[PDB]
Amino acid sequence: DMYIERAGDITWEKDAEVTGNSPRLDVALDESGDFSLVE
Amino acid sequence: GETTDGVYRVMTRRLLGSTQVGVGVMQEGVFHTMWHVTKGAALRSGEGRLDPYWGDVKQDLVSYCGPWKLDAAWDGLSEVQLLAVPPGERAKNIQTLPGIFKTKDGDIGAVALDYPAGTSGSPILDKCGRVIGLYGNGVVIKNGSYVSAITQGKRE
Ligand SMILES: N#C[C@H](Nc1ccc2c(c1)CNC2)c1cncc2ccccc12
Repeated sequence: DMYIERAGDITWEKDAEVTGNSPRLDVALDESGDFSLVE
Repeated sequence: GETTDGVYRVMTRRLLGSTQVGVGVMQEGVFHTMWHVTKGAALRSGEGRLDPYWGDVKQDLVSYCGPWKLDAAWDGLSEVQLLAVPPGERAKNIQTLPGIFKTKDGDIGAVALDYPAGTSGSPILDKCGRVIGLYGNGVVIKNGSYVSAITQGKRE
């Protein structure tokens, strides 16, 4: 049986850690909501 | 119980101890999370109960108490912030420039940050602090790392 606990406000943080890349992927979404890579 | 706006962890006591299975967004009295986090089950908030209102396995989204309220969209240009709430760890904003998930029905933003499965439901934000989507539904690339879509619902 699931429950919820609060974890903070939803705000933009100036001077936050900037990481990660921006890839361009070809994907397909099936009936079960599961993405997959297409080549 | 507590219905104040903000980010919330989704926990369960069915496994060993207290395990975090996901995250959600409380806005305008509606809890918004990813379908694979709750599987459509009713949640608990103190003594109060949260019943599912709308849901869809394909979109992978689910709202509680009312219709889906989040309606902001990534402009396809600006950097965004993942308000990642990981299991056992404090909520933390990570700025990133999303990529593109190209599909047969259209393009969708994608954040390339890797976090545990329990981080699913964490909101992705624009410079105004508006919720542009939720993290936790994507793919596993050639590098092993996870690339999540920016999943947004429809506000009726
Ligand atoms: N938990 C979970 C995720 N799996 C999943 C994601 C989407 C769907 C389902 C399962 C069922 N259908 C929709 C998942 C899997 N692997 C690594 C992840 C890293 C970050 C966040 C979610 C991840």
